[PDB]
Amino acid sequence: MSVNVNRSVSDQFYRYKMPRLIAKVEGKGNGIKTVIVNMVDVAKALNRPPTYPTKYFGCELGAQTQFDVKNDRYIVNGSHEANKLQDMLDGFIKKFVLCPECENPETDLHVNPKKQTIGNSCKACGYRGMLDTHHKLCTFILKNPPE
Amino acid sequence: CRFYQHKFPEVEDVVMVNVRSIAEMGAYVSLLEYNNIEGMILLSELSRRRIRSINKLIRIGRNECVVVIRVDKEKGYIDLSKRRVSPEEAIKCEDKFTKSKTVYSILRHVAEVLEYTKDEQLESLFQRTAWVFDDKYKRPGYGAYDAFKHAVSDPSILDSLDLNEDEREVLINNINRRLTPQAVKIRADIEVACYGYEGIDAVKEALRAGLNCSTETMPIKINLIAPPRYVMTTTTLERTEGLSVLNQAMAVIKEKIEEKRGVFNV
Amino acid sequence: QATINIGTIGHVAHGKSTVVKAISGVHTVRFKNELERNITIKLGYANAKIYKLDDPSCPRPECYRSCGSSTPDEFPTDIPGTKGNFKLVRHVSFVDCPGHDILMATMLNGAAVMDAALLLIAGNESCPQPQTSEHLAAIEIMKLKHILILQNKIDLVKESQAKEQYEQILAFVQGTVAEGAPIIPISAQLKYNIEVVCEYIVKKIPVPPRDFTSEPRLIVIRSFDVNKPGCEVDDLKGGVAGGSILKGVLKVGQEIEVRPGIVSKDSEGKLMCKPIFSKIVSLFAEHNDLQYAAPGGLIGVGTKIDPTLCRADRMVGQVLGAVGALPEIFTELEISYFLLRRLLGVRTEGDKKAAKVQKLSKNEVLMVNIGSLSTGGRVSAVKADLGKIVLTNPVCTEVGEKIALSRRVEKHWRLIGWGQIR
RNA sequence: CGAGAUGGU
RNA sequence: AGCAGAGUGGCGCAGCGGAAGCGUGCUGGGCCCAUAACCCAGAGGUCGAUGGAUCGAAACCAUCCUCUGCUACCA
Repeated sequence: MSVNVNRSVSDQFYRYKMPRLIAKVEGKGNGIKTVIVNMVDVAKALNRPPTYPTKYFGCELGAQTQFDVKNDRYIVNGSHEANKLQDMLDGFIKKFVLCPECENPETDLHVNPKKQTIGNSCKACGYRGMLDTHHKLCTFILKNPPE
Repeated sequence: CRFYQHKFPEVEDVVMVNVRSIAEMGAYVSLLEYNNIEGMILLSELSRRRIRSINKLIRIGRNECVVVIRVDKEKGYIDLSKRRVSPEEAIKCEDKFTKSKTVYSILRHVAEVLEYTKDEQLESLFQRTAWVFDDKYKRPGYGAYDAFKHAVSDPSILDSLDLNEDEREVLINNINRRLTPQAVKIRADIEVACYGYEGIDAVKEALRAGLNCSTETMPIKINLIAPPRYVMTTTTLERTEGLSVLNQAMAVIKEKIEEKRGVFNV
Repeated sequence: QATINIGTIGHVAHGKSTVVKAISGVHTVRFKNELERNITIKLGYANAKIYKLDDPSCPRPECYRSCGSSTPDEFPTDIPGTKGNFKLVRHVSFVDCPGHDILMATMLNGAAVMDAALLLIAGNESCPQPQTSEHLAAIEIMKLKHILILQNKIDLVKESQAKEQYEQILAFVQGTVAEGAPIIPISAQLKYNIEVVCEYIVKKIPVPPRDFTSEPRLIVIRSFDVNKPGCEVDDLKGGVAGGSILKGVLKVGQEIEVRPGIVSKDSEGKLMCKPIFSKIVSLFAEHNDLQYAAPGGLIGVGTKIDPTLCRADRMVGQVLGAVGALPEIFTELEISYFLLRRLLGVRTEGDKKAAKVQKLSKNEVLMVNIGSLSTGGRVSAVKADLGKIVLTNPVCTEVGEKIALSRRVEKHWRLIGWGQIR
């Protein structure tokens, strides 16, 4: 299987396409993990560091997240099988990088970590601005600027 | 058998060992560079901080690096420690052990001559040649492995003493079967692309002028990553000596086209 | 060598591989460690023969059946004759012209090295297809009237939509070219009717005049094959130029030159640029080596140059001749010009900025083409019909009769018109 | 002064 | 074509010239009233062809084979 990057658009010819995201449920009750297997390839296909899309699930779900250089596992704590992610797999696009003028997420970020500001720019119609101040992930991005 | 000059280890230096059992006060161990003699590591000497399980610091049959903290010569008692050992000293211990295991693998096989009835022949073959080849160098830090490497390039080392033909050939083979890939260790990188409209005639000097006064038979080896990235091998010399030929070759490669109306970055 | 050379010309999404194989037996390609797309996007070639039996048909190299291989489920077949002995009509080879307007300079060069055009048509976009003017108006301005049309990808298209295509084209050409080019239909999947293309390249196309004894002229476009293996890493074969001889007999060991050549290093500008010249080392055509050559045919010419010039097509659109030849070399240009009556390149159901071209200004860089070359042109002085410019690389011609002009009217240059030297 | 969360019948 | 990896003993990461190598996954047992954390033990075994030193060859060294990786070309 393969998919469009976002399912709010039903078009077969939509500009954005990527591999599936698949995960393992591991352990037993009071200590369950969900580990995301494709995360480095999905982060490469979306042109972002793999910390940002992993951190967004913990911000929405109300859950802990882990990262590890010794084992390369990316983890969201608790059981999040099937619909518990797959109803909202669009979200890292749908709550950040859709343009309000047109539904075309051909979109870039630049971080000014010395001055508490994240700049945003979409190629599709020239839409520019910043990320939202009520939204969760802004406090993580300013402490973790892009490569 | 023993691998070294002396009957017992000296205090405050590192030995290679193998673990045999674990008890209430410590682990019991056999030293490998000596003839399997007994010593022990106390449980207080394993770590600077709290131990979650002992089985993941030590288990039976694994090889290990430790210092000798005390010795009594008369009773044959040796105390060992692991809290002391830095990772550079563990690498140094593996080099001493590898240089010793290779020499011993020669002498143990060379001993399979005459009657070979007892370990007396092993101790007699260890004495004289192999012992006088490194007793002189204990302080500089060499072993008989270096004397064997000298005996490979010139057998006059062996001719200086009473000798056997296995002791000549097995000694040489346990270096040469590993040393014979004396492979290429320098190549040049050149950015040249040629202006010359006579090139198919003229560049056949730049391909061949790289060293003076050779035989007419002397080869060189030439390579290419892509057409604007020219590469050459410096007469198969090692990286300890070929640095002059490297600097000369790249100068000659540019000279034999700048002589011929070309111009390039120096 | 050859008697005539034919340019296969078209637009995006029309295909290439099946029809270029059908007319020649040769797959047009460029080597890359990557998948083959719908088009060969940049100028290429396909070597060929044209032959018959005693009765009109185009056989395979085994003469008894026309049996196909382009579709997995069927074996479309006919008998040209009972294993009859084949007869060659004439020696021919194909110029595989660019598949996209992005390469329009290289397309005008491809249209100049051909003696005649094949123009290719397909059902994949709406009826009034615009390249039917864009190529043929320039081809008439470079005086090459010899044209044919070939309807390729129509395997699932009805006869009324195939009509509506050629009829809206027949209405559209009224301001840009004469209608007098024959149309041949085929199948792209089944190889149906393809031997009528072979018959029409005998029926429509003449052999053109050239001088066999006047001073040598050659056009070059291609870096021909030189390969990595060798016991000497530099200059084992020397660089080979792919081109077509315009004028004069040619021979091995002759000194030949390229007119625009190169700008000399340590020059402060356009001064000290010079031709480049050498003895011809070898010749290639029709899968044979040669010692001698003639005007009017595609050929490979061997030279002493570094193969680092040949690992890519650096040699696109160059004019060559005998060492020390007369024809004037231009590094700056005096121009007079005229612009197209519509903006052109693509079309749909109604107007998309198709109005007349806005006038030129001095604060801009043109792409400008002469003979079978190309260069970038920067303005010294201009008016809406006339100007004076300086060139980022030199160019040459035997007479200043024509130029073709392209402007940065959007992100990449489009053709906007033509002109002459003053 | 090592680490010591949680609760269908 | 330049340089590098792989060729399971258990998914997956590929140690070092000693017959699993360690962090991890799977399966079972202990501890607790019980679940997680923690602790311990298991898994039928020449790892592509042809030569050579060895107590020994996936892992010391030649010569062939094939696909990837980065460069980037016999096509």
